[PDB]
Amino acid sequence: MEVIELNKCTSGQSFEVILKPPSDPSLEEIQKKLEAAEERRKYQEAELLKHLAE
Amino acid sequence: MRECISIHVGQAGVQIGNACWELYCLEHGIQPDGQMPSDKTIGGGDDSFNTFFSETGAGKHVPRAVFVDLEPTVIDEVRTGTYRQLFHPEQLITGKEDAANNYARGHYTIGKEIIDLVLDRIRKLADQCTGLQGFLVFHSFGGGTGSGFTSLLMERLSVDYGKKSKLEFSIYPAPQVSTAVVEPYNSILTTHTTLEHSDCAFMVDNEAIYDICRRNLDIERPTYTNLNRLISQIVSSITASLRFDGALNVDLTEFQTNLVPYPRIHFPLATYAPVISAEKAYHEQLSVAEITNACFEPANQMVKCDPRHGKYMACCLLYRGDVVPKDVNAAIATIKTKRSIQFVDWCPTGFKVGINYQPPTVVPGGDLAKVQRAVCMLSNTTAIAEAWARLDHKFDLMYAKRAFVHWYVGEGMEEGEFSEAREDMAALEKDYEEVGVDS
Amino acid sequence: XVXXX
Amino acid sequence: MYTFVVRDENSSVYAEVSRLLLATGQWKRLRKDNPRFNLMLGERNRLPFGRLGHEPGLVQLVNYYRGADKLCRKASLVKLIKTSPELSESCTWFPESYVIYPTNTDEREVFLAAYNRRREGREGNVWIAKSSAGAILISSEASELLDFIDEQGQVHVIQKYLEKPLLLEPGHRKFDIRSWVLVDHLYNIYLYREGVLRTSSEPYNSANFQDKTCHLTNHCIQKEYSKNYGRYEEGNEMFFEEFNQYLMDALNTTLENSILLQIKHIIRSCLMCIEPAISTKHLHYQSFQLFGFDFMVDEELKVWLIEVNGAPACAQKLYAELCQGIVDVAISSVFPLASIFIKL
Amino acid sequence: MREIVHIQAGQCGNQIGAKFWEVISDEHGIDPTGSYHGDSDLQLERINVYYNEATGNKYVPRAILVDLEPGTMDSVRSGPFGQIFRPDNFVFGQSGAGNNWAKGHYTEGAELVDSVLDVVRKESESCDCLQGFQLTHSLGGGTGSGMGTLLISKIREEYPDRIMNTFSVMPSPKVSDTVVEPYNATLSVHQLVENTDETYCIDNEALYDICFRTLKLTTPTYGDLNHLVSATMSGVTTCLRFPGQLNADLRKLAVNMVPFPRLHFFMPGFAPLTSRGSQQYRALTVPELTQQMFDSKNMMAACDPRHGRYLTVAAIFRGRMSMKEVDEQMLNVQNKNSSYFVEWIPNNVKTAVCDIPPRGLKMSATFIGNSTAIQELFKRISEQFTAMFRRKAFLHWYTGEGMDEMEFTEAESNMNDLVSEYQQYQDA
Ligand SMILES: Nc1nc2c(ncn2[C@@H]2O[C@H](COP(=O)(O)OP(=O)(O)OP(=O)(O)O)[C@@H](O)[C@H]2O)c(=O)[nH]1
Ligand SMILES: Nc1ncnc2c1ncn2[C@@H]1O[C@H](COP(=O)(O)OP(=O)(O)CP(=O)(O)O)[C@@H](O)[C@H]1O
Ligand SMILES: Nc1nc2c(ncn2[C@@H]2O[C@H](COP(=O)(O)OP(=O)(O)O)[C@@H](O)[C@H]2O)c(=O)[nH]1
Ligand SMILES: [Ca+2]
Ligand SMILES: [Mg+2]
Ligand SMILES: [Mg+2]
Ligand SMILES: [Mg+2]
Repeated sequence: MEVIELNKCTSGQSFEVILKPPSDPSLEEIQKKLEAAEERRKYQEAELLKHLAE
Repeated sequence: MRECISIHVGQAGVQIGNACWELYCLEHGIQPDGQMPSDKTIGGGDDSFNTFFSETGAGKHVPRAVFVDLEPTVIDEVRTGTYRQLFHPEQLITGKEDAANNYARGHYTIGKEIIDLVLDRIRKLADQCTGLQGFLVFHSFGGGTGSGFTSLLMERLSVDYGKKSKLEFSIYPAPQVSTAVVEPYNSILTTHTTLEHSDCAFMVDNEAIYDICRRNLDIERPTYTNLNRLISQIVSSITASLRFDGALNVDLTEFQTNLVPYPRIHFPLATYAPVISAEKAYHEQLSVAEITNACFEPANQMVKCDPRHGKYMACCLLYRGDVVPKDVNAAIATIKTKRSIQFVDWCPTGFKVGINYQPPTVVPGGDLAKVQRAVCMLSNTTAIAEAWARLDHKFDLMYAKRAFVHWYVGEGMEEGEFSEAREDMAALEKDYEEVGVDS
Repeated sequence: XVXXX
Repeated sequence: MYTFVVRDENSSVYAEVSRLLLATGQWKRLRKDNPRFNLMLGERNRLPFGRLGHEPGLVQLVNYYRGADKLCRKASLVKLIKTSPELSESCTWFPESYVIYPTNTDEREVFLAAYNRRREGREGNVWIAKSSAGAILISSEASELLDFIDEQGQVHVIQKYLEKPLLLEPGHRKFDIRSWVLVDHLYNIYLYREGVLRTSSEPYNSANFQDKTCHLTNHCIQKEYSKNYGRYEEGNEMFFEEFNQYLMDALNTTLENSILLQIKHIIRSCLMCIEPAISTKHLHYQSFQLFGFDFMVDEELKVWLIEVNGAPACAQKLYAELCQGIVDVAISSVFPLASIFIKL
Repeated sequence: MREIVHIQAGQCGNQIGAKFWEVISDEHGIDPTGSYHGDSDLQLERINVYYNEATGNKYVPRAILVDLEPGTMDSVRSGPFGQIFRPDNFVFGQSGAGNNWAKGHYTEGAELVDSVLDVVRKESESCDCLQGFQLTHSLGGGTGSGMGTLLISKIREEYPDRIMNTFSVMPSPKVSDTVVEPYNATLSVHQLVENTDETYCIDNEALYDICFRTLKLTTPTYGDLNHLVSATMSGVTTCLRFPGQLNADLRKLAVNMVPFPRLHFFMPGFAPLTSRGSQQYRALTVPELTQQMFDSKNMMAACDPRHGRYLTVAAIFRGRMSMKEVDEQMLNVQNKNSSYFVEWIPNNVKTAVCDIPPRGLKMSATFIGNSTAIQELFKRISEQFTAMFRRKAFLHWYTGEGMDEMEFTEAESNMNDLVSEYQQYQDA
């Protein structure tokens, strides 16, 4: 068992303890989707108001 | 000194935010006025608590925090909160029409209309940072705002602050206190969208903290206030290294370094002890070796799973209060024997330890007893994958019949995005599987 | 069937 | 009232337990995929333990111990018996074994060192081949079956054949003992008082080795590959009462002292070893499980452990008594309504 | 999602509408003149949901009273809380609808509909954030049924993103002897499947059977029937009217209760069942509230929930009680009668607990179930309908107002689809 990297201070200390070793989308691109939903939604509302016009 | 901006989203985020900054103030000795007698670096400083607080000429210490909610009721309570002088109006952002537990409504519909106001209010804090190191995002999986708007915000921050770090505190849904049937939908949806934009995420199953509150605090019907003050004690243990002077987890980069080998597998299981009832006048003082052992008892985990049948990739021990390394290393020597701890064959089978001499503070008049020593273990075990499995089964049950789907489509979202997010999760369970089981 | 406020 | 489900219908034992549960008028059966259950007679394989104990206000129990496969699968058991300090590599009651992966953590072959340690040997040596499927060959020269292992894709393990087994008379017959063990949610190790001898039908001769059926004592081989059955005992199932009497009038001893002490010992040793790995004492769900231990006794009346059956079948005679017994100890202890076992 | 606009159409609509306002006014401590005189402050927290504020801080209901004859509204205006309502929000004609859906929806009602929508618009502009509308009406008459559905269709056109909620009284021969009511009801259902998000199916067959069998009233009156409706309406909207966590607004309720857009016809239940004469000295135990609220005797829809499966359930408990014990008994029903809940909607039962109890009771429980057994109700109407329509009986009343047989066939056809759709998911 091995202690490593004993870092000390007034507010605390730390160390490591081993027991065995081993063995993106664009800004505009986002907005293109936000508006692709605003349209899909505005369409479905147009069809309703169209259905209601009948 | 590197600053940290905390972003509190939705009902869960804002209410937990209060439990945290309330606890922060008690630990850093800041008053409800934002005044700090202990502090002498008036106006500005290079102290370690300045990473979470900015300073004003009047001597007020102001949380580096932003609060957002499409509903005004919750954030309104902060404005008239016991801690109201701390925050200034520009920090508290409120809409009027919430997301009705609909991810699509929070991401697409209501989200588009406020994303540029929030980023504006975040930018006003980023321009008060000499060397911003990143963000701490608080939200729920089940909520409309918490799931929907969060995923939107995380996408933007990966653009506006591409090289800065982003960490997550997320509330996993539990029927025992959930208020919607479609929370499993909102959960898978927000995870899929957020996954590449989150460096490290700490999941908290309401179920776990609920039972912990029942079992260890003798509370019959735990309120959110009960659930939150417990969470804050956890969160405090995670962030204390950023707020106080230490050498372990000193900046956000170190979290990814220590806990996250595989970027996608960035959900460390948190375990915490001791949780002691305050109504118990006399409570047995649990020794170091006793609370260190409790870190491996599932009843104390933030998510109920079985680490014994998973493998580890990392494991941190964050002690607070009266603890010396001799008692620690002793207890570590013990546990390797009694307990089933298998690490991956490509990691050292060891532990990173840290101690913070200031002990765990508790809110006066709370349900938690002050203890002299406490520990919070952050173990990146594959057993947490059990939580994804739970969540995914509930998803497939409802989606096979397209139940409630029309609510999402009606917001302009596509029924294909459901399939897109679910098949992404099906890969995560596979990744967890390839890492931690015998073939 | 007879049924008055 | 109680609720339970079933997800393994090809199980002989729990088809009976399911029958007895419904007979109490306090256990309602749910559809196999209903989550709001109290008990689960889960599937042999792929049992989803990850979904148990997350239903509010429901105490959940299951008839399998997660992680128990480490003791029941062939290659895992061996790895367990040598890697676990509680059971030294120098184990008195377990035959010498080494794990074997084909050409396709190969222990292949510190095993061979043992063979040439018997090239100096006048102690004859013969090692088996058994593995996953029910479809096994045996011979002295190693290289013969090492090809037989490299042939098939499964993983295998090799272990010394016991060349001097206890031989039942009349008949000069080989046999093995099957003991049934029940472990409850408290991990009390219970042993079913009734056992069975899977006896061989013909005399045991070390002359021929190929498909000789006097070597193997499986119910499937003895019925299908022999005009020999029921001559001495019906079903080739000699129960303990007869085996007891024989051993006295023959060797002047008892089943209790000569064999059962050694049996009861291996049981404790195996389950206590894996105890901390699988125990549900502090879990959000509870487990219990029936096991079937296969033992071989030699001419020096020393008992050996062959394998541990995770999904054991019972003798037709003992179903009514055992399956009844399982309900008393494993299920009703957790779900009370309104001895035939031996605690270890 | 804050203000709700209430509307009540026709005789039945205005009677139950008035009684509903009578009740919640008392619960929120509002007197007939509109001043507040109540103890707790929980009463005024979400008062803005159903009421407006005026000078002298008087509280005026956000209610629009509609009818095609002045009868009921003159009675309401001289009713108990008559002077509470905004005088301008009384919108009535004189011709009447004669229990004719056509008169209400196409001729007599079309002549009045625009004037009503003017009052709707005025109230909707006073809103800081409008959730939607709740309508109260019967489906058996002409005004509430015909004109009511017309207003919905018209309101959906001006407010398509708002939520449309309805308390719809279903007809029954046990209460009315008017032969054409099945025609009116079938025509209305067609409208409701298309243009409402939430519909509480208040069945007069149930209300009568409850009054006669359980409450032992040999000659049930409309006041007796309405006491039940009033109690139900109070309970169902409790989660909306006081501070709560679950189903706190109409949209959230809809998202939790409606797995499919057309299947939004809820089955209301209530406990303890009470008559205006009943004493109710002994408050019920939490287990008793639970066993009854799921009992068919307490259902306001006259359907046997054991004949179908619950898609979703909302349960509201009122009064000071062990919130601990509430969860156990609620979890008990689910685990006892787990077969009657669909497996493909996990945790479909949600519960809320308000501290303020209803008037006259210490302990009360309200039920809102989206059961597939609701089809029995639509099946009942469908049979009464076809019995007449196969012989084209009484159609001249409708064709005389401009309608055509085809429009009946389509309404019949669409409601037959609804029944089948409710059956599709019952076997899932
Ligand atoms: N631990 C904890 N969980 C909470 C809290 N508030 C809500 N939750 C959980 O969060 C989920 C619901 O998400 P919310 O945060 O309430 O919803 P939201 O983010 O405000 O989004 P909306 O749909 O617009 O209301 C449920 O599963 C709750 O159990 C809280 O204060 N503490
Ligand atoms: N070292 C050894 N000495 C003597 N016999 C041995 C042996 N190793 C294996 N055997 C033989 O293996 C035979 C069959 O045992 P097996 O391992 O097939 O158990 P089983 O058939 O009851 C369950 P399964 O085959 O489904 O795994 C035994 O009868 C035994 O004779
Ligand atoms: N519960 C109840 N039902 C009513 C009341 N008045 C009428 N109804 C029912 O409503 C139907 C008649 O519709 P009604 O409202 O009178 O006609 P409208 O004025 O054109 O809307 C019948 O089936 C009645 O049973 C009432 O006060 N209470
Ligand atoms: Ca300072
Ligand atoms: Mg909210
Ligand atoms: Mg009339
Ligand atoms: Mg006219």
